[PDB]
Amino acid sequence: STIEEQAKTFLDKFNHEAEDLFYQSSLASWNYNTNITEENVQNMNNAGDKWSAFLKEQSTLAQMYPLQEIQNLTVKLQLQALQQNGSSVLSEDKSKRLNTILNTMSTIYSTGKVCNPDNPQECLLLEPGLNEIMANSLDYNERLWAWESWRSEVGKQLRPLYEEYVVLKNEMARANHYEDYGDYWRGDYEVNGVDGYDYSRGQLIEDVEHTFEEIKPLYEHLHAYVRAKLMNAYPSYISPIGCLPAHLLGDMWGRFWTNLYSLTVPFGQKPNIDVTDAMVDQAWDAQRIFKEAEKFFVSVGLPNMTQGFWENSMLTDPGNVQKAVCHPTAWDLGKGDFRILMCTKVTMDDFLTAHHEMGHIQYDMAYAAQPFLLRNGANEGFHEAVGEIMSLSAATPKHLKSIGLLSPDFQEDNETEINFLLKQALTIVGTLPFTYMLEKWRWMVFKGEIPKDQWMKKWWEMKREIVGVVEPVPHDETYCDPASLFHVSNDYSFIRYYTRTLYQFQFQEALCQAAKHEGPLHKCDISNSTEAGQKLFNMLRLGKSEPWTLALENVVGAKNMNVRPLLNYFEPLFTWLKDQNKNSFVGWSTDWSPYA
Amino acid sequence: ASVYAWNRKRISNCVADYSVLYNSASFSTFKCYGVSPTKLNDLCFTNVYADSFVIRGDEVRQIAPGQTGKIADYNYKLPDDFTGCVIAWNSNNLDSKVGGNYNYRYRLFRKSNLKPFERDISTEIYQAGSTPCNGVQGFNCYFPLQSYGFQPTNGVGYQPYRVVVLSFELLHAPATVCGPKKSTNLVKNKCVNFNFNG
Ligand SMILES: *[C@@H]1O[C@H](CO)[C@@H](O)[C@H](O)[C@H]1NC(C)=O
Ligand SMILES: *[C@@H]1O[C@H](CO)[C@@H](O)[C@H](O)[C@H]1NC(C)=O
Ligand SMILES: *[C@@H]1O[C@H](CO)[C@@H](O)[C@H](O)[C@H]1NC(C)=O
Ligand SMILES: *[C@@H]1O[C@H](CO)[C@@H](O)[C@H](O)[C@H]1NC(C)=O
Ligand SMILES: *[C@@H]1O[C@H](CO)[C@@H](O)[C@H](O)[C@H]1NC(C)=O
Ligand SMILES: *[C@@H]1O[C@H](CO)[C@@H](O)[C@H](O)[C@H]1NC(C)=O
Repeated sequence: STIEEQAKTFLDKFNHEAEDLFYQSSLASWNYNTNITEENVQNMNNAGDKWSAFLKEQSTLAQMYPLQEIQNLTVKLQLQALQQNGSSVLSEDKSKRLNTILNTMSTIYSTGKVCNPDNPQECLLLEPGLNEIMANSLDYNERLWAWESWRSEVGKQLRPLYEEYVVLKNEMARANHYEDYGDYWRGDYEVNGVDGYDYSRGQLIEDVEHTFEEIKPLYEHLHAYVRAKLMNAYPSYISPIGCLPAHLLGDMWGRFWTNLYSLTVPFGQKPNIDVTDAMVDQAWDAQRIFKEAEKFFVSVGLPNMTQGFWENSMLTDPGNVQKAVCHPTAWDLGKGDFRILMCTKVTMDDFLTAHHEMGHIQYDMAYAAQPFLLRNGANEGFHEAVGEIMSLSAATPKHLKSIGLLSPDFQEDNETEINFLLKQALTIVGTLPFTYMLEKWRWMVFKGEIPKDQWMKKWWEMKREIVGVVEPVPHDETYCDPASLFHVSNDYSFIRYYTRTLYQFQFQEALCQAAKHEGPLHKCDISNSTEAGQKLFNMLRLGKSEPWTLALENVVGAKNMNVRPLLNYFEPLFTWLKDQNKNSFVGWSTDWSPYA
Repeated sequence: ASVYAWNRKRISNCVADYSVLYNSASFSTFKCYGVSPTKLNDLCFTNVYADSFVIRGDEVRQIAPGQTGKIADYNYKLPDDFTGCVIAWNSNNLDSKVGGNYNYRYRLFRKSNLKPFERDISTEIYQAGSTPCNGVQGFNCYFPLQSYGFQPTNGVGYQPYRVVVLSFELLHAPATVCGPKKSTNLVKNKCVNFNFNG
């Protein structure tokens, strides 16, 4: 009869015939990932083609129902999600050109091998050939050679491709009623039609700048301390008044500073909280790691894992004969089937990863009651954040003592907390200026603020201004330095890490306040607290049915992303860094003072 | 049978031993509405209606008086004043295959809700919009019977569950489905209380 009833029946018809097809596609993808065989690749491709064609036909049918005559929020949200054209609005020639460009960029990035001129008999790929060199070398010219050679080859190949990519994506976005591709990416956080909880696409950039202005003093002190330590490590290259050299940050692109913990350690003589030897002595299998993680989740009040999870997951490496992707991934295959694909080793990193992926599984299980097209996180940040909070809670010394992995008489003094917090800062705080600068640069490129002939001159100027990292040698417009990273080259959003990082500490403060923890935020464990689990599960059960602002109100009591929990988490470290930086100069100069 | 075309078997002119069903550990749900399982083996009824079908794990809750859902409104409707027992058990071993078992269908759309103990096996195209469907499956016109997907690796809320609903009614005709009466050993030559055939 009415438009709303027609849409509700159509959405029921969609969810019913889309859950089974998604289950077939997901199962084929799982069979490919655990068993890399050519027939499995063919089955995955066939299932993906069927899924894409079915989604195209359902979207085409879905567009015939006008949005303004539907008053139910859930029905309107599902219809809004289905009615997106994507690349379908664009012409077939341009769509095929865009798909070809994406595939060729994927092949160039994945199969890119670069080695030194005059010795070309064998070369090293990015993973793990160049990653190990960037993370472990202490030689200035070798790191400079690797960084410049990889950016030379990858950028010179990818620069015309990126020039075509920006134009095609902007054309598709303007055909889809968006200002640019940046607006298309920012539309994920757009909330419309809810009274008081509305969020605009234009507000996201302003909120990111407002948070980053408060991020900047902590980052400046951390950068000054890292600069002083790198000056100790490399005597002449680093200047007291200038920026850090780009190739010395411990990673290929500068994404994380976690590889500088050895060089920048406050107290090297003091021990770490490594628990690997304790698990090795007691013969802890990967199954025991997942059982301990399950015990942690039942401790906080969340439901335990299904029988299908234990029966169907691959938690050990299969062998030499059977090939599998080693990356840990949580799979929500559909119809209540939740699995974890991880080649779990007896390490602390795998244990924290197991907690993170089981957090992903718990998040997936929570919104199973919701309709099929709303079975996702409220935004891209929450989905990773719920795993990151488990990673934070599991890594605490209190949890390790509780589960028996650490000695009950281990002394937790201030020095271990300072060095652990500095490592967490290098991993978490350090990625924030790089993420913000990259996303702001991409938004300005899509918006047309920066002309094509001035992309790199602005970019380094941004990097000096924001990241405090200077180029080793000037680069002209023949280089394509941003596209050397995995996310940007393969058409992925990058603001998820920034939102995840802020939401992580906001959730951590909310759960710790719920659990009545009375000390420092970093010393908080959320085990044994039913109320914290209930508060988490209230947001977890919603999925994508409700706006992310309402979900954030449900957890932390705020209608917007906040920067105060992050600063509260690193406050002891912030005071320590401020005390230690009295002799040195906080802040950097954008000039070419160290090297150019 | 499928839930849209649930089989009804009338059980009459025999002795119904209900303790065999109750003491089995193979049943996940043995919920009795309007009568208790302990006194079923003693009472006598005119006829027993056994309705049999297969539904999902999450849809077992809807086979009860007063419930709302796809199965209750469009597939199998129970009266509020229902006396009988709903027995359900997991059938992942038999009703699920690796390729997918699509032999079981359910009615997804109907113009009105079903009456109690009604079977609808019509295969007419559902009209969700003002437009005349005209027999063709196009826009706003959907097929009412949708297949079910059963895989052995599915979750417990999506695995197939076989449901048998026993309906007990008493009519003016003499009740012939009686419970087993039992018997003790016979003791002679003593003053005892005898109960021979009532
Ligand atoms: C992996 O694939 C091979 C080759 O098709 C097959 O023999 C083997 O049984 C498969 N193993 C698993 C665990 O699927
Ligand atoms: C919107 O539709 C859902 C069906 O998914 C229904 O449960 C809910 O009550 C509806 N909300 C309103 C306000 O009508
Ligand atoms: C999708 O594209 C069709 C045809 O190009 C157009 O009529 C429709 O309005 C578009 N919908 C959206 C949401 O862009
Ligand atoms: C999960 O929890 C339920 C209820 O607490 C319990 O019956 C079940 O055995 C648990 N599952 C496992 C694998 O222990
Ligand atoms: C740790 O506490 C001791 C005792 O007050 C103090 O002497 C020392 O300076 C502290 N170290 C740091 C890094 O705060
Ligand atoms: C949380 O509960 C478990 C089991 O009840 C207990 O063994 C554990 O010690 C508790 N955690 C703490 C920190 O006491």
